Amino acid sequence: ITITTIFVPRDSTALALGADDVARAIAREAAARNEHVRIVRNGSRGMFWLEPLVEVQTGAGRVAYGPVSAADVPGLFDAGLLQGGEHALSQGVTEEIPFLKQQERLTFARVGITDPLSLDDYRAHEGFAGLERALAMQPAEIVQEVTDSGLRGRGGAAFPTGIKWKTVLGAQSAVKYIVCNADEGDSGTFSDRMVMEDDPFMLIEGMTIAALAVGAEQGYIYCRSEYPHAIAVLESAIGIANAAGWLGDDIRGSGKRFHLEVRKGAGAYVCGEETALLESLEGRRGVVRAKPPLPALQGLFGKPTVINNVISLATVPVILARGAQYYRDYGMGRSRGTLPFQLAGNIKQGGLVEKAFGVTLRELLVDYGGGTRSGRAIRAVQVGGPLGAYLPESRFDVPLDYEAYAAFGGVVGHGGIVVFDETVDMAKQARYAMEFCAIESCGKCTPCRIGSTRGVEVMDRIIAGEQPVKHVALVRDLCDTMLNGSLCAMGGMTPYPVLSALNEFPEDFGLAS
Amino acid sequence: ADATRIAAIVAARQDIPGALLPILHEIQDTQGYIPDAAVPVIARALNLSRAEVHGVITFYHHFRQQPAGRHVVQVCRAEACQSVGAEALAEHAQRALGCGFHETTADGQVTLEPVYCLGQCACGPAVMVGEQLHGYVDARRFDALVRSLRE
Ligand SMILES: Cc1cc2nc3c(=O)[nH]c(=O)nc-3n(C[C@H](O)[C@H](O)[C@H](O)COP(=O)(O)O)c2cc1C
Ligand code: SF4
Ligand code: FES
Ligand SMILES: [K+]
Repeated sequence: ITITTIFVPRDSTALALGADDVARAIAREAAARNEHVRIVRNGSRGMFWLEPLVEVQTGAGRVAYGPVSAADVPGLFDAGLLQGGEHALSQGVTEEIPFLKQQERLTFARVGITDPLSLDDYRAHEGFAGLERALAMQPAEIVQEVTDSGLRGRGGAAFPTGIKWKTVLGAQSAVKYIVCNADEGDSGTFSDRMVMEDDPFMLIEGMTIAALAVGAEQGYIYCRSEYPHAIAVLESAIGIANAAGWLGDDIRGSGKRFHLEVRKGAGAYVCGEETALLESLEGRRGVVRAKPPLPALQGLFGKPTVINNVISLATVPVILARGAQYYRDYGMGRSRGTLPFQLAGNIKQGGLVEKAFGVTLRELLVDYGGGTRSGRAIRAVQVGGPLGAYLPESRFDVPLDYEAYAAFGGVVGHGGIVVFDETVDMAKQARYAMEFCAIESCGKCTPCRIGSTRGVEVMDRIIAGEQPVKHVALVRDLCDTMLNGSLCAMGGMTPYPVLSALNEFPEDFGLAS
Repeated sequence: ADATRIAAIVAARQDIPGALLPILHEIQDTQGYIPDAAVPVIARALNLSRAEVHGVITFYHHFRQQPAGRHVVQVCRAEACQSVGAEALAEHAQRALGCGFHETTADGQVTLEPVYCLGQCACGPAVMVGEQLHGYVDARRFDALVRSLRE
């Protein structure tokens, strides 16, 4: 009795593009032909211009079809879909698609391969090997191994993760916390989303290893309200892991204890900021805390707290499973390891490209993204999210590396890359940066709370062509005001999209070339 | 809103650390909004002031204090969807609906909301309705998805 395994992604981006209808159509079609299939709802390979990307297990490996719509499915069967027959939508052996093959998926190794919620799938691809090794190590040794890897904070401030863990380990306290920052607030980012939706056991393992390293028994995943799929997948994964003894009071019979729960955010971008996040968890308004206490020492409820981004925590298992030196050899300078870069915006082939630091923007734009979606020339690329600077073409050859970007005023951030073609109006981008700040300001700082709105209104005067030379000066003083009087990068980095647009594209503001 | 179930939602959560937002989520998820009458119940079970509790509700854009329409359509307005046309889609959505952002249709079927990134940045312009996602949304597809809502 012949049963063909078929993969249809359940990643929310695949879902947005019809994946469920395709899966039901594949099921209906199989039944109408009296053929037996097993439809696996995998993660997304992260090649979104091919989603929904249907894969078929054949003797040659998994082969792919994409993008598949519900209407295409009877024709897919007719062309021999169940045996990998060729079709207008054929893409071949999935792992051979260069966009995928030419990556260094250390963190994203399973994403798109596995059923996200199958412990069997997870453990058949190194899942929980990192934990098994960490369980046989001293807490300080786990900290040292994360230190030696060169891992840095993938939320974008890139603080050295191991030194942060060492602080929490050394603090003296009966209660300690692992806090996973899943606020992923930046436009152009979806790596955290994909981890939580497509490989949540990896996040769980990473936080459990963090718990072992510092002496925490309770963890929280604060996940933005804009990510309902991540939240439901994570709660299901936590239940499955607890029931199989990967969580709870006797993890794999080791006597180690770790409990995990998801908390839903509520639409405030500034709750991505680590202390505003802690305020939110505690049931308060998300106002940034002052720092006479560093959160690693007095964080959640005043306890020593590890606060890390999804990708930072998601990279701990491979670091434990394969070793610090394996991880550290990737990258360049002090940017060790890899980053899941996210190609977004006006991009022909957008999605997830995990590569060692040192890849240049241009390589990513042309060799992976394929240029713009419109087909027009790229004019500006914002890297690192809404607080990142726009890069012009002349910056596309700087290596993506925390230090080389910071030197010229670029922001690697989380690795999101948002492409704008030549139609972009950079004065309006500047307006939006000010507008976005007025919307999200926690309210503690005057240039952030109200200076932003005044920036909107001076920008309006520029957009309608009123007194451009005068009002641009006003925007620059306002930006200098924000750089000098903001308690966090929301206010302090709003000038970065504004000043780069101003300096690189003055003509959009009515100024001479 | 069901006030008796609001008090049960609250009482089940009253010993959770940082209970306020989970309580607010469960009330909104089951009732549609957080009624004013709920605030003294939340305040008293949490040993918080009514003012404190109101301050948290108003701070967080996710939370609404009056019922929305039958469907909340969220149109992403952030930079990735801007780059593939979120602004034109935003203006078409207002005309096709007859209402601005944070507002509800005259027939009560749709409340129009902005959202700042759905994590669909490679497949924009993105739209979310309830928890149903839509990518590559232009004017025609927007009209179509709104068409599907009413019927
Ligand atoms: C406005 C603002 C928003 C932020 N949003 C996020 C976010 O969405 N996800 C994240 O991981 N870090 C975010 N951060 C950074 C966190 O404050 C902190 O640097 C990070 O979570 C630390 O984890 P890491 O060391 O692993 O990067 C934000 C900071 C600011 C000032
Ligand atoms: S800069 Fe803005 S977000 Fe940051 S603390 Fe000040 S007011 Fe709040
Ligand atoms: S910017 Fe619209 S989905 Fe991310
Ligand atoms: K609103």
